[PDB]
Amino acid sequence: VLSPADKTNVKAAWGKVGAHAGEYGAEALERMFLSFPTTKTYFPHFDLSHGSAQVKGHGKKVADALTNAVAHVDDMPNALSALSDLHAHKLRVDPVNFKLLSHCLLVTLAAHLPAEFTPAVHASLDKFLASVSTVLTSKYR
Amino acid sequence: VLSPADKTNVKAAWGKVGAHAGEYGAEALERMFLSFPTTKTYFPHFDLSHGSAQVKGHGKKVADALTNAVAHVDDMPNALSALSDLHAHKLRVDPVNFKLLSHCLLVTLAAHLPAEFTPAVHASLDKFLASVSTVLTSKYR
Amino acid sequence: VHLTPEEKSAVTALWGKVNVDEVGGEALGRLLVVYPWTQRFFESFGDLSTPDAVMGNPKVKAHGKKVLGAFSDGLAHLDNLKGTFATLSELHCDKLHVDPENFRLLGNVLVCVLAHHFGKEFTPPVQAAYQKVVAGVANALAHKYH
Amino acid sequence: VHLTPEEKSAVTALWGKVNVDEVGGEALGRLLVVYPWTQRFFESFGDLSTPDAVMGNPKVKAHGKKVLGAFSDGLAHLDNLKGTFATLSELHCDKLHVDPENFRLLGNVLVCVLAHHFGKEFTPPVQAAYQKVVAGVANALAHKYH
Ligand code: HEM
Ligand code: HEM
Ligand code: HEM
Ligand code: HEM
Repeated sequence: VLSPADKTNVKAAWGKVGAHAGEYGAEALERMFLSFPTTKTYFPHFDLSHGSAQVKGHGKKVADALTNAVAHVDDMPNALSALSDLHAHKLRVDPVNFKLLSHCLLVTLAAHLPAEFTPAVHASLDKFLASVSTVLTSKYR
Repeated sequence: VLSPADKTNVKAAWGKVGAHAGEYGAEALERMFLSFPTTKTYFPHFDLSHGSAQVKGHGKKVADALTNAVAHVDDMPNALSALSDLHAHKLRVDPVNFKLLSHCLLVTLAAHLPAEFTPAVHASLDKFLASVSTVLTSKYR
Repeated sequence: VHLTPEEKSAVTALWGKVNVDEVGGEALGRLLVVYPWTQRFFESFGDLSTPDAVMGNPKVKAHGKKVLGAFSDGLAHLDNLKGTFATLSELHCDKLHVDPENFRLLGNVLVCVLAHHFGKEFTPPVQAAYQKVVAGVANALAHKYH
Repeated sequence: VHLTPEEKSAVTALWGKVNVDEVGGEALGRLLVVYPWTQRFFESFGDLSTPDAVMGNPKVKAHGKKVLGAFSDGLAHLDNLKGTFATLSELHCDKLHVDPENFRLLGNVLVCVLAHHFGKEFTPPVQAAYQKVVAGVANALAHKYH
């Protein structure tokens, strides 16, 4: 459960991400594919080489969805409804992988927000990514 | 999210458990300590030898809590409120261990309910134990 | 892996009583029912829409038998699961694109099936031995991923 | 574990720039803040009630330094982490009763700290190398549990 303070922390941090959201999304993906190669089993149809348009494009989609979630943090289940349907009935990514991407997103943020990524913000962001992950896996069964 | 069918399946199965609930609780614990020895790190103050009164006693408490959860399956957060406080602020068991106990409970049920443990009931029970686990870890942060 | 001789003989003894075809079909079917996202690899298989459809699906049964047969053969080489499963590991990564988390899920469902099948004979020590084996097999199958 | 020489030199190079005392205090403090149930082992340590209290707590800093120092020494024996950490593994199991999942949590927090510290120098390939190392260390520390 996100406390008001958590929501303030997430809005502040993501605010500073602003326009780089797509670039950070792609970086997080690349970090995930290199650190946790098992995640590549879900992207056999992509060119996963560095700088690939497919990864950049996907990174931007992931980032926009997170932007949408931050904007509607009080109403995430509704805001992400179409995305939970998509992952539950179509993509069917095993839930363990959400953790892996969440960690890589956190690392990406840490590497780009030296001043913003305080212990308290780190905690709030991890909580937020866990909530997004929970919503996206809500309808799996 | 437990569907009405899931709730019917859980009430039916747990109904058949009835009076053996405590005995099954102890068996599940013993299965957990043997199969996943890392879980014993939370019980250094117990005699974990087979048949120990401490384990039997604890098994009965676990089982009664699950009985309480089945009775209030529409209102679990409230029903288990004291238990979530206890695990979050006192016991502080790492969330991964809930999975391990859930699996051993499932195995125990399978071994004792040959006729009841159909594929559909298995699915409902796994879902139910995951929901209980989610409630018990709700207030960790 | 590393089993004590009493664990090894426990695993061996119980397995001599297993109908591999039947247990295979059951374990794969229950995997697809309890964790429906695993159905992702099998849409070539027909009707998987209800529990009864999955459990009665002949392709599911056939594949279950193929999987458990390979598993069986690995019980004969508990000292070197990685060598035994290296080719299959490669295949599941490079050609089939199966997330190795699926191997862990199947291992746990298999333990539930053995428990259901054997009842009180599937004691806590026997379960412990089988947990080591299924973790070992999952490991071995994931070893050549990249 | 198994690092390619380019992974090994990546790990080594970055680590030569780490202030072990400072990074240690930070990693342990953030572990206690982001995953507060880990505070369970440290109530002898004083005030852990707010993020600022945790990060400024001298016992947390001292312990963080002790932990990362042992970690440091393990970087010198990447070829045999299990042998290097066998005694500590035993100690954490038999005497300290630390669930080895804590080692994994700390490994991930340490990676976040390195990223925060080094910024763009902590590239995806370097992170990948460090992930293998922290998983290896967690493994090594969990190896003698029973
Ligand atoms: C923070 C959690 C995540 C978010 C917000 C997210 C969001 C999205 C979005 C917005 C799409 C595009 C949907 C569309 O085309 O309309 C998508 C597609 C997809 N996602 Fe997720 N995702 C997440 C986690 C994951 C993880 C962990 C995996 C696998 C490791 C994954 C695998 C995929 C795949 C395979 C696609 C399809 C890509 C394609 O064919 O172009 N997702 N995701
Ligand atoms: C289905 C999930 C579980 C349920 C329903 C449950 C329920 C309970 C209950 C009813 C108590 C007794 C509280 C009291 O004294 O008032 C308890 C205590 C405790 N639980 Fe949990 N528990 C669960 C999972 C776990 C897991 C996974 C672990 C660790 C592997 C764990 C470790 C403990 C410990 C250490 C105690 C204290 C025992 C003592 O000192 O006597 N619990 N639990
Ligand atoms: C006990 C673990 C497993 C073993 C021993 C195993 C073994 C095998 C074997 C022997 C084959 C046939 C290979 C060939 O044709 O040359 C196979 C194929 C396959 N397996 Fe695995 N498997 C295991 C687990 C899984 C899991 C859990 C899944 C996914 C849920 C999976 C998905 C597949 C698929 C999709 C094929 C291809 C079937 C086909 O072509 O129609 N396997 N496996
Ligand atoms: C990188 C992983 C880790 C390493 C290398 C490590 C290493 C050490 C060392 C060198 C000591 C001192 C042993 C002695 O006095 O003889 C120690 C003690 C201890 N560690 Fe670990 N540790 C690690 C992770 C953890 C984690 C994650 C926790 C729990 C959150 C933990 C909890 C403890 C505790 C409670 C003590 C006892 C401190 C005392 O007596 O006051 N350690 N560890």
